[PDB]
Amino acid sequence: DIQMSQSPSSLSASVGDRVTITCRASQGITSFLNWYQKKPGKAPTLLIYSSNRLASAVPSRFSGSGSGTEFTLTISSLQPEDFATYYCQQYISFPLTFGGGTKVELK
Amino acid sequence: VQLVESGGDLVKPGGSLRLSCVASGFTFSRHEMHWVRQAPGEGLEWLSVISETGGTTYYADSVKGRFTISRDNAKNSVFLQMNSLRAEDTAVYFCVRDGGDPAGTVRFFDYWGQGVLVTVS
Amino acid sequence: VQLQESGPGLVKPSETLSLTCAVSGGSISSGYGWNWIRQPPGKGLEWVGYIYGSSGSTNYNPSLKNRVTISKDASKNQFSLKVRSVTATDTAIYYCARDTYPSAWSWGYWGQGVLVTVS
Amino acid sequence: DIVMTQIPLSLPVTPGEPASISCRSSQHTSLDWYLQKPGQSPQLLIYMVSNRASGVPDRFSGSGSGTDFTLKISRVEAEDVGVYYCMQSVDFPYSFGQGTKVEIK
Amino acid sequence: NLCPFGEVFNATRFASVYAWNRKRISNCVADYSVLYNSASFSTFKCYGVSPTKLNDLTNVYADSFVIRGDEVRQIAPGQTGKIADYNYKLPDDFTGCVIAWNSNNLDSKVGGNYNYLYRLFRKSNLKPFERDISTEIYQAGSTPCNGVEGFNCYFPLQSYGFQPTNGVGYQPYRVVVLSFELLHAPATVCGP
Amino acid sequence: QSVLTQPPSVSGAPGVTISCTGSSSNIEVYDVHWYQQLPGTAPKLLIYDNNQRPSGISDRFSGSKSGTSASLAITGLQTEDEADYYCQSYDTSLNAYIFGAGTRLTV
Amino acid sequence: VQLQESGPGLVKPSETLSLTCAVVSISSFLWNWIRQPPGKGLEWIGEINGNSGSTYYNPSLKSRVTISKDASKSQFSLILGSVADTAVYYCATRDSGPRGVDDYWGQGVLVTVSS
Ligand SMILES: *[C@@H]1O[C@H](CO)[C@@H](O)[C@H](O)[C@H]1NC(C)=O
Repeated sequence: DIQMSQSPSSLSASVGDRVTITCRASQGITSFLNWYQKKPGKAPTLLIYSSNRLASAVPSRFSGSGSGTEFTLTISSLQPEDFATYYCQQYISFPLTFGGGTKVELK
Repeated sequence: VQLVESGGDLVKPGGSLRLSCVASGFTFSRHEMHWVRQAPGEGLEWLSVISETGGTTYYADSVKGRFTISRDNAKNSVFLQMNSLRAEDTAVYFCVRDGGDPAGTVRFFDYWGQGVLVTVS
Repeated sequence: VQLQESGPGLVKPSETLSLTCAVSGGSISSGYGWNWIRQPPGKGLEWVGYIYGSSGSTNYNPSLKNRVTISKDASKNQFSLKVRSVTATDTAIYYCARDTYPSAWSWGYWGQGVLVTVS
Repeated sequence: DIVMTQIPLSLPVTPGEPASISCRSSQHTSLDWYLQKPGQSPQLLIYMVSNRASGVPDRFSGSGSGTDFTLKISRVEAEDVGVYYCMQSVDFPYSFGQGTKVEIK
Repeated sequence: NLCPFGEVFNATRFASVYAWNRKRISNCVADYSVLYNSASFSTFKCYGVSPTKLNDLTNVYADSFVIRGDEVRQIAPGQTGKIADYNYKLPDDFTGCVIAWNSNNLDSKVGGNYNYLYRLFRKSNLKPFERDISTEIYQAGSTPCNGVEGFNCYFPLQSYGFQPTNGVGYQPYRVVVLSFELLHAPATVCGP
Repeated sequence: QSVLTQPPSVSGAPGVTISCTGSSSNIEVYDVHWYQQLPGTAPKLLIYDNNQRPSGISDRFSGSKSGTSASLAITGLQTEDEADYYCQSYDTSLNAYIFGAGTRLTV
Repeated sequence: VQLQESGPGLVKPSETLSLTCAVVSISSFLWNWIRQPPGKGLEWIGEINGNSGSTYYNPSLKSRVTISKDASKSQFSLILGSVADTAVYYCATRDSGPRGVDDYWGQGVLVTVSS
């Protein structure tokens, strides 16, 4: 199937900057990608769906974009409750294939 | 909305085990309820799917033939009857609720389960 | 098997022509799909109707608008064709038929035919 | 003729809770369900006893056999405002419903 | 001396459920445990005949129609629904098997794939093994409609509209129904 | 599109290829069936299910339907095959049985 | 494709009621007129056939009502006489087909009579 491959491995900077995260692909998934948010020790949570639309009760800090093969999640204004790992997920074709996980950490 | 797993144990390779994720907080017969796993030190990996009536399923390549996903819409629970448990099936097993109409161009995972740990040794 | 037509061959326009294909050797109440196919004397064949043997549900050609109707008289083992409000272009050679095998897409087992013209 | 009546004349529904509109007639069957958002033409959302129209969301669901039919609003989000009608087309005198104004809380 | 199973199980494009193919298979020596040993089919269940011991014991037909995924419950003896009442009803004494596999990478395209249809409304239920290809307008109860449609008169067919990313219950499963029928006749198809 | 199309007439000597090409709605989904009609007689089932000959037939007649185009080979014709040759598929657009235009064989 | 309607706007308490509905062919669909008084439900007043085969009317209002339509002018009209009144007027249909049910209706225009 389509192997989703995130970049980079990890990210860390000062709290309040504009951090970025991408999820490249191999075969075409025409703007479907979901982003999930997983904190260590609990269940993961849905962040945004269809690569643009935000989910229920997610605050307006995080925003996504992307089209075709190259996708991008924009951590716009970093709140201190967001140092976690993020998983990207495509659904144009079975079997569903998640990303490798990008770990963001507070400085 | 709440999803409570069960069936945590330790596995000698080859035994028979069955999980049960009881779902609550929503009408159950209108979503596809399924399973995503995560080995420790490894990223997440999709496992199975089952339809809104228990009519059909689709497994991944690694787990095809060994596992069996099921559901009973009166008992509001989804299962995973597992067989031929190899050494690499030591992970946490989440039960997930795709949110979206079954007929839509939108597939997304709304509410996860907490995930029960099953060790294969 | 055997299938023999009947009916008058000359009509005035805007009337109903009746053609009964009397069959023999096999009962009409079956899973077989019975047929009418007409042919204008110059151009060539064109399908006009269809009827399933057991239930009797009828399926027509939608180029003909609503004119045709097919009834199967089971006591005498024959089926009819009544195209109503005919014109000068519905003047053809009519062939009743039966499909090759059950629920096929074609047919052997024809009849001799009639030639109904309309003055 | 054939006349019907909805059982609630108007309905208060808090956001999130499910709703239910019933309909009880006099005598695959044609019965419709419309929506009049205020100031526009009606719009079809349940075209026979249990079917769905072209651009309807997945929330609505028609149901019911016999005479008592039901259009169940599953999750009343804060835009389903208006009235709901029953069209019986089993005879020549087509008759709409009485209407049921839904109320947000 | 073999069968054309490379044209039934591997056609490029199947037909709709309301107008289903049927290819009479004769003059064969057939190996039915070729597909049964493959096991790439989500459904393979032989009713009446003994499955996988049927490579030993007149003719067989081969239907071909692609339905949505949760509609494979109807392709069985004694079912009701929008397939086993109005599109394709199996008889009560069926002898054969239904083979269905999730053909999602083939039969669906981005946007809709409005080629495959079904028959939502029909005046009565099918006698077993009977097609209906008519497209006359279906009146519901009273008003006659001369080829026109509106209220109380509907177009009988309705598309599936296969999106590539629907749920697993709404996806094109290519169903092939083999009907084994022995008659008082010399056989032309048996197992080796 | 949505119509079968034969050549007008074919001919030869003892010692003929009739092709019925169809569109995307006619065939590649369904089956071509050849009929032969003697002049002033009822037509005869010649080829059904693209190559299967009925009970009682010659052997120089064979159908070969590959893709969206079929063919009827008559190699080394006899002088008693001078007749008409039609092709029957089923259409989905207009949703009726489609007969071909028509062709005839002349020695 | 949308349906637009037009009428006079003002009418005497003993005049006649007449308005049109400019529109796809007339011969395709069976066509229909419904109305809505203020503070009351919708009311079906009558329906015509597409090939001008027949007309059906609401039997309470079937005293001085007339629905006529053209075959080339893409026209569709109502003629109610001796004017329940003082309402808004809709012309409507229900499309069908492979891609679901469309059900195009019109915007509406209010005709104010004495009741
Ligand atoms: C169908 O295609 C598959 C894939 O090429 C092949 O393995 C199989 O032998 C073919 N025939 C049948 C009868 O499945």
